[PDB]
Amino acid sequence: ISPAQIAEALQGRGWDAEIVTDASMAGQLVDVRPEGILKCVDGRGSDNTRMGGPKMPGGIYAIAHNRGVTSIEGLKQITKEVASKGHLPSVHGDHSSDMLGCGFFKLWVTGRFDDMGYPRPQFDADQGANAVKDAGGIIEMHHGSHTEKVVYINLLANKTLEPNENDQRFIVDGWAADKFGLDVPKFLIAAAATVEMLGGPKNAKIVVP
Ligand SMILES: [Zn+2]
Repeated sequence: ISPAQIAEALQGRGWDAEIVTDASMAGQLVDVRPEGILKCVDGRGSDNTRMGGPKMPGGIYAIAHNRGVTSIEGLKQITKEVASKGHLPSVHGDHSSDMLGCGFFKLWVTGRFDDMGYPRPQFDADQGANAVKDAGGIIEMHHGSHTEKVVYINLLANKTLEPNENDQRFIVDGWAADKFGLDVPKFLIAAAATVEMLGGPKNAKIVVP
């Protein structure tokens, strides 16, 4: 899927979409390091000590959700997969709703993706986090409130954008979906629906190489 195709797809959902250069984001883009956690698109600050990891809705849940994997066993299998693929697997909560502090997982466990054909997780948020941690994953915990002003869809292979709690944004590493053999158009539609359903800004900036 091309940058123009992504923008066209988002606009079809009523979004504003702009394609931007990687140079315009110089000073913000960082190379991905395998020690970093593959974590959520959430724009808030947190207790993460493993920067440089890719961003996907709900952390590793984006992979389970895209593949329709709903069992705890399937979840542990994806955790190990991610860990064997050069990234530390993670899922998260926050200090306002504990494990329901991840907007993506909450939407998923409450069935907001029902109409898009997704099956529901066969576990609750605490059970999911225990399984990921048991499979060797990292449980992140965010702090503060959501103030994301824009969504960045980064297409630069092996690069990512980091959270800025004082000038928040949602970050989606579109190229990381490819890496995991996901249905990318499907993965991006789900990321857009997540922002939409969380009442976030339907304004995307697509970063291209
Ligand atoms: Zn989240």
